[PDB]
Amino acid sequence: AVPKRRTSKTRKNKRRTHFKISVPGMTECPNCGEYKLSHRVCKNCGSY
Amino acid sequence: YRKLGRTSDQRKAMLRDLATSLIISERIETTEARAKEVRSVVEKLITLGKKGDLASRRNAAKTLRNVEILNEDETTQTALQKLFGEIAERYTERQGGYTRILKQGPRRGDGAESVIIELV
Amino acid sequence: VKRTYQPNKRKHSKVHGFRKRMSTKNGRKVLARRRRKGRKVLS
Amino acid sequence: MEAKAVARTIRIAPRKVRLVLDLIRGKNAAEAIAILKLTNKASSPVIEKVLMSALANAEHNYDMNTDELVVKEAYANEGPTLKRFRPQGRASAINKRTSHITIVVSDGKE
RNA sequence: UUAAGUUAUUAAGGGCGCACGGUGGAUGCCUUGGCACUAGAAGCCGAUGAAGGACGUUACUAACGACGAUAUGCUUUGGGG
RNA sequence: CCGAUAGUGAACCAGUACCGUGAGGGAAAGGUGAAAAGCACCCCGGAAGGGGAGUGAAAUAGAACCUGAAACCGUGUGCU
RNA sequence: AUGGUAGGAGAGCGUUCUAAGGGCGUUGAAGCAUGAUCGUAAGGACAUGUGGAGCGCUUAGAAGUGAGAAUGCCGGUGUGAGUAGCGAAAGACGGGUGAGAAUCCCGUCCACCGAUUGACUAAGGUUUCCAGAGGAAGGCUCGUCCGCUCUGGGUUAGUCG
RNA sequence: ACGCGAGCUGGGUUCAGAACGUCGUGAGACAGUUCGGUCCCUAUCCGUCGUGGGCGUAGGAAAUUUGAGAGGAGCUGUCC
RNA sequence: AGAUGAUGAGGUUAAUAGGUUCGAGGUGGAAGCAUGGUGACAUGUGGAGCUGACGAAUACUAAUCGAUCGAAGACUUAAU
Repeated sequence: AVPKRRTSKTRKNKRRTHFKISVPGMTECPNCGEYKLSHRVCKNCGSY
Repeated sequence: YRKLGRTSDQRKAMLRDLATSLIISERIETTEARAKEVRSVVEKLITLGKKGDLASRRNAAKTLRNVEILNEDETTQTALQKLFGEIAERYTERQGGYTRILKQGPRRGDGAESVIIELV
Repeated sequence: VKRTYQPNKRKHSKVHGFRKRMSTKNGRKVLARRRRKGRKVLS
Repeated sequence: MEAKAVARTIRIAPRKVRLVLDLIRGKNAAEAIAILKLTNKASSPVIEKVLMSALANAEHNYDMNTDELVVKEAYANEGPTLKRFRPQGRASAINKRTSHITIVVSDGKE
C-alpha cells in the first residue's frame, strides 16, 4: 500500500492539470456603484 | 432540516441566545446558515408577540433568555417587554418577512461566507 | 506509567560528587581522565 | 517602460502561490487588483502589496501611465527552507518553506 | 444546389530543442591551522600549601584571557621614546 | 606533508553544544572590499523587503557578502 | 591473421607534486558554461561569454593516481501529496483594539468540573514571576496574545521551616 | 497458489508455562494426550465499480432518435 | 437530484425557498374562568389546545443591477 516506483514529473503535471482555481465574476455597477460585481453591496467601488 | 454539525441541545441553546442578542441589536453579523435558521425562529416570535396574549407571553419566555437591555435615559427592560411593547406595533400590519439579510465576503480565518441580518 | 529517573539532588551528589569519587583510588582514577580529556565538568 | 518588484523569502510555498499568480499573467493592473481582492486566500493581499509598490516605482521613477500598464510577467521561485521538529514521544521533524516573488509590469511597448 | 471523396481548424495539458532565473553549496584559489621530522635545551612539580579549579576584579563588554581585595594589577631598577 | 568531507576530535562558539542515571561517548561550523568608503536622500510598504539615487574599478561584490557546478524548481519560448 | 570470460603478455590516455629548461599571463590566469572542431581510445585543442589571479608546455622523476553499484558514509534534493494528520472538555453576540481579527481585551448570556481539572503543603523544577516594548524567530492554523524576545524590577522572619 | 487472509476469524498447529503416560542414568525426547497462550499496512501503477472534465464528428445551436453492438433474463412445484 | 461536481426545478412579467393564513395529519382536552370537591382531584367553558419536514394560497422577505463566450458553410469530382 505504498509506492512501488517513482512519480515522473510528466505524470505528476498530467495529474494536476485540473488542479487549478477559476475566477470571480466582477461586473460593473450599472445599478449604483463603480466597477463592482453584479447585483451586490459595495465590495470594491460599489453601491448596489 | 439543518443540523450545523452540532448537537441538539447546544444547537437549541445557540439559536435562542442568537435571537436574544439579535433582538437587542436589531442586526448582527454571523455566518450564513445560522442566520438562515434563526430566520424562521424569530419570525415566529414576532408572530407571537403580535398578539400580546398571556399564553404567547408564556410560550415566548421559553425561548427568550432572561436579559436586560438598559435602554436610554438609564431605562431598563427585558427582551420580552421590548418584544411585546415596541416591535409588535412596528410590523403589526405585515404578513411575513419581518427580516432581511445581507451577503458579505469571506472571513480571514476561514471561507466563512458571512452575512449581516437585520429587520424588515 | 512510570519511567526511570525520579531524581534526587542529594542522591546525585552522593553516588557522584567530589567527596565521593575522591575516597577511592578507583574513583580518583577517572578525574585524571576527565582532566586528561579536559572535559569541562566533574561530578 | 518596465518596472520591477520583488518579495524576498516569503513564508509561503511556491506551489501555494503559483496558482493565484497563474491567472493575472497577461492582464491589466486594474482587473488584476480586483481579482486579488476577491480571491479568499492568504497569498492574495501580499501580492497586492507587491503590486502597489511596483507601480509606485513605475510612477515615481519612470513616470508611465498607470492604465496602459499590463502585467508583463510574474512568477515566484523557491527560497531558503528552514526546519522545525515534532514531538511524537521520540524524534521527528519537518520544514517550513519560503518564496521569492517577482513581478514585472510593462507599458506594453519599448 | 445535392451528392461521393479528401482535408483541415485544439492544446486543456504534455514532450523535444533554446534562452533566462532561482535554490544549493561542489569546484577553483587562498590560509588562520595542523602532521611528521632535524639540532640544541630540558627533563620533575608540592605542606612555605601543588596541579587543577570555583568565585571575583575591568568604562562599556558578552565570553576568552590577565590579575586576584594592592584584583584588566602595585614597587623596583635597566631599557623604553 | 594536508589545505576546511582534508589536516588532530577540534583552523571559528571544542572535549564544546548535545547525548548518557552513570561511568563514558562526542559533532557541525573558514573566505565583503584595496579601503566600510557597510547603500545619504526619494517612492511603495504596518514592517520586512524592495526600486531609484548614491559609493565603489565592480553592489546580479550589499554582510547569510569570492567564484557559485549538479540534483531540484520555475518563466518564456521555435517544432510537435 | 585479428569473436571472447577467469587469466597471461604488451602498448598506452590522463590526474597531483618535484627538478631543469623554456614560457603564458589585469590587453584578463585558474576554474565555470556553451559550441556544428581534432584524435582509433583513454582524451585534447580553439573561439565565444562569466571569471578576476596565478597556470601550462618539454624531459625525467615520484604517488593518499582515475569509482556506478559494497541494503557503503556525509550533505543537499525530491517522490509520495497539497495526500494522511492538525491530542479530550459548549459556546454565541455585541462593543473595542487596532494596517490587519473566529483565535487578543471588555461585557452579557450560556455551558463544563464538581471529594474536583478546586484549594494547600512538599519534593522536583530554577526566574518560566511582575511592569513595559517587540514581530523579526518559536507557538502544530491564526495572532494586535504568549510559559517567545528585549528592557527594567521583583523573594525581607528571635516564633514559619 | 489443495479458488480468495495487503477482505474476516484462528478453532489446530508451533512458540515460550504446566500436567499425565511411556522412553531416557540425566540433561531431555515422544506424540500419547491434556489446559492455556500477540494475526502490521495513509493504495503509487494496472485492474474493477461509478462519476466528471477536455476535445471531435467541413456552418453553428436545441430537442428527439435509428442502433453497430454489449449486458441481462430462461428455476421448479401444485389443485382441477 | 445529490460525496463533490454533474441532474433538475426557478431566478420579480416571478410563487423558487422562507414567512403569514388556512388545511391536512398527529396528539389528546390548553390556559383562564366557573363549579363541585376538606383534600388530593373532577366537570363545563372546548375533538379544546399545540402541531418539524406535508398541501394550498398570499409576493410580506430574498433570488434585480449586470457581466463573459459564442458562427461566418473548406476543397475535389459528377451531377447540378
